[PDB]
Amino acid sequence: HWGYGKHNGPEHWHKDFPIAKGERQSPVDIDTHTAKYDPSLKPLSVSYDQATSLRILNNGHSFQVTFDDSQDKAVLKGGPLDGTYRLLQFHFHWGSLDGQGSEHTVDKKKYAAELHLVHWNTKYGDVGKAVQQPDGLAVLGIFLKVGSAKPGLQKVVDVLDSIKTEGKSADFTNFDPRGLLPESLDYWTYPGSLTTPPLAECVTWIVLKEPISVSSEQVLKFRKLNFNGEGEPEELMVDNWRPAQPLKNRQIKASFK
Ligand SMILES: COc1cc2c3c(ccc2cc1OS(N)(=O)=O)[C@@H]1CC[C@H](OS(N)(=O)=O)[C@@]1(C)C=C3
Ligand SMILES: [Zn+2]
Repeated sequence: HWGYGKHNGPEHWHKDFPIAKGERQSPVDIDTHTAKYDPSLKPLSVSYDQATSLRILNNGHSFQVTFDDSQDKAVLKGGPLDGTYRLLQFHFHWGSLDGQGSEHTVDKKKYAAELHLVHWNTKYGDVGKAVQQPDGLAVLGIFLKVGSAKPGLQKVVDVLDSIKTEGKSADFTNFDPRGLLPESLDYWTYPGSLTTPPLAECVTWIVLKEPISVSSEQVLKFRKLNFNGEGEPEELMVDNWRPAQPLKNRQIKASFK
């Protein structure tokens, strides 16, 4: 089964998922001098005041917080998007050292981690249908740098002991994802893919320019999770990021100058 190890990592994924070598794979390096400012792009509209978090889960490749997506409660609109996209989950990618961990890079700069807020287009009725469409998902990507602590992340950090190994989950209610956003919503956007199998080419990526800062003690606790299930040889969950893929026929747009 796929993973991030030497014998099952990203360089192997194309054997089971041949779309790994496709034309709109993610992540990419964002070349800030080649991205084009597009005045047609609109501000993002993030409406998370009514979000209902449900559960937090170690899925063996990351940890994720899931939300109730049965109604328009936490939605993303505007920017490059047509229509309304509902928040389903968020999860992170991070490194073994502070100089790596993000999936997207900016002028080849890697950040310590990257937060993905995954949303699906309500036109398609359920997330399984949306993954089959070129405009089915919108993922908001936020970089993490190491510095001052982020108070709104601490509730996540404190529960990670209870989901240390693959398949563990816990109730995780009343978590407000607004505490994870930077002050600015300036963004880059391009058409891309999921960065894990099945690598489907269904994602409008919206990558925020401004990182959030987290403390070294906060990111340390990510690195103590396990890829393995309980009672198996311990392997720390680190470096669960896919390296940058070829941009090919694509243009990255910026909402700012
Ligand atoms: C990082 O992993 C991501 C996985 C995503 C998935 C899905 C949607 C978004 C995902 C986003 C993921 O994050 S990431 N790194 O590209 O932003 C699936 C849609 C239907 C599918 O279910 S099925 N029956 O094929 O087992 C889902 C729920 C499975 C994975
Ligand atoms: Zn992700």
